Amino acid sequence: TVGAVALDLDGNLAAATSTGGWTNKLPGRVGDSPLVGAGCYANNASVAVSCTGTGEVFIRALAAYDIAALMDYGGLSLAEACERVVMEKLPALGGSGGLIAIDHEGNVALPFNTEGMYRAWGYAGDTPTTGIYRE
Amino acid sequence: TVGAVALDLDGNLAAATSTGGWTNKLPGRVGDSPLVGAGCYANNASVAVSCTGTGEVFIRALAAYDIAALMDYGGLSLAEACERVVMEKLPALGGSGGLIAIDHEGNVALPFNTEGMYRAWGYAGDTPTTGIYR
Amino acid sequence: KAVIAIHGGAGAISRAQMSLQQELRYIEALSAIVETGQKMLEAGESALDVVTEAVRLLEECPLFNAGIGAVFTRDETHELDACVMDGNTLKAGAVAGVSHLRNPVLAARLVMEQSPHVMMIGEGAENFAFARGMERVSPEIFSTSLRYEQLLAARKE
Amino acid sequence: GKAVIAIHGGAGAISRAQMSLQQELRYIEALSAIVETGQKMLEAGESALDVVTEAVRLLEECPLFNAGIGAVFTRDETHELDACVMDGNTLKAGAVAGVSHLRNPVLAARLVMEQSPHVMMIGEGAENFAFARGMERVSPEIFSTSLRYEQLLAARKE
Ligand SMILES: [Ca+2]
Ligand SMILES: [Ca+2]
Ligand SMILES: [Cl-]
Ligand SMILES: [Cl-]
Ligand SMILES: [Cl-]
Ligand SMILES: [Cl-]
Ligand code: NA
Ligand code: NA
Repeated sequence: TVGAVALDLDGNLAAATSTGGWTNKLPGRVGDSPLVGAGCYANNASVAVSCTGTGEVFIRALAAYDIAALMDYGGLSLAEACERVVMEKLPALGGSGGLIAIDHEGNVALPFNTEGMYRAWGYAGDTPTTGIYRE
Repeated sequence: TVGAVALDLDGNLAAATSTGGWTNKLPGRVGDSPLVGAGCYANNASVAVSCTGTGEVFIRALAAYDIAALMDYGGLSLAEACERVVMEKLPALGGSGGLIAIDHEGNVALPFNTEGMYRAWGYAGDTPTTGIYR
Repeated sequence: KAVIAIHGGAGAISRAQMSLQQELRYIEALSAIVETGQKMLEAGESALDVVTEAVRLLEECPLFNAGIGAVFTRDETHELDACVMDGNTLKAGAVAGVSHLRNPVLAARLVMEQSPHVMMIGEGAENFAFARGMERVSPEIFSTSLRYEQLLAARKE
Repeated sequence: GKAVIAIHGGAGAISRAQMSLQQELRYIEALSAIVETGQKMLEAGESALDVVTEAVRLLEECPLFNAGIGAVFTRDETHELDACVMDGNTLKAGAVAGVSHLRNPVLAARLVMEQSPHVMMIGEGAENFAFARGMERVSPEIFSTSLRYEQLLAARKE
């Protein structure tokens, strides 16, 4: 699974996700990646999110939309919503993985509960940051 | 599209949805019915929901989960959440249809913004009600 | 307070285009299925068993666009989709794009209970269901004159 | 606020002990090149939708990442690819699942969003739709890599 989120100079948010699934996958199995609100969500009023992980738990917990709803309805910051979903709710259901998120104010978060997540981010005009392991 | 929601005597919620799609559908099109949080959702902490309508707008608005989130995070009543989703948000996205919902307290709602919705409801130990039109 | 609700679809249902006998057949079908669920809930059956059985009955009923009585695609085929979710465990099962399974809601529950997965599509979903002992049906078992005539009307407009 | 991009190439069990620096630098170089492409597009006033589409297309093209070229193998030694894109301005979205004959699933997902009334297409129906909109059929072998084939053989032995 791979993905991208962005906030443009016009204040628009977008998200995209793509995957080949899992080694040795049961043919016809669908994970969170192609499912709106599970592995991919964007709304100018809140956040853009792309997820990666074990799949089934991100569907059951509607992980990408849940970030948006915690912020929009719950009043949580992006940091608070990311902690709640990735570090508390997903593990409670036996889920592992992470996500990338940008809110309408340009805050960026790359939470993961796994040993690693291949990732990078950068503000327009600035030097990018890359990561594989935990900080 | 068809569906059912229930709250049992043990306090458990459940939802199910099933469809043949739309007459003259483009082969391979998927609507909200098989998508968790779009056409079908249940959580003992909030609500059980099954949706029916034009499909795409229920996916884009995650209609079934949005009811749950408006209640759980927004503090909306089931009636307030149903009014917001079915009468305001879905029509704003160009959508039409309805849903059935039961909350963890046993409140039941069958909102729809269409001319009709084939529907029924009943409490355990009481008489059922059916409906077609508004 | 145990309770069931069911639906058989929202849309442009108008008194002007309906007959009283048609309305009575819908009312009888909805009443019979909601009463089945009420009596299951009264007997202490689970919400999951109740919503599964109510949807199975709406599938079997040719008046409703699910299972028997499914609408036709552009290609004169049937493509069926279903989902079930258990609010106690937050487990869910779903199938999309299946043509050779009589009861899609039972195939959805099979994904939930007899696999680690949530969603299966197309021939892979069908092959999984068959491996788990669900029967393969002829794709024409869902076909009805009423729904075929609706496809011809859609082609005229 | 300021324009910004983030990308990922998957979360999982990644350990220093199991990895080499040569492998690590290949991933860092790939992530850096892709995020810099997106940063430059944002700086030039390109849309968030075009930026995430291009970043995911590049992650698909890159055989290091499990999407497009470099996809994992199914139990049946096939590739089944899925993708989604969403526009936060219109709340439109497009998605494909179970596609085997489209080089860039994220571009097929964007075709569903932009050139149909629909959100999600699967399998043969998704491919036939894409071919009608001018996308080319590819051999499913174009995604296949020795690294992912060896991972399948090891998962079977396990
Ligand atoms: Ca009474
Ligand atoms: Ca049982
Ligand atoms: Cl390190
Ligand atoms: Cl009525
Ligand atoms: Cl009469
Ligand atoms: Cl080919
Ligand atoms: Na039926
Ligand atoms: Na790739």
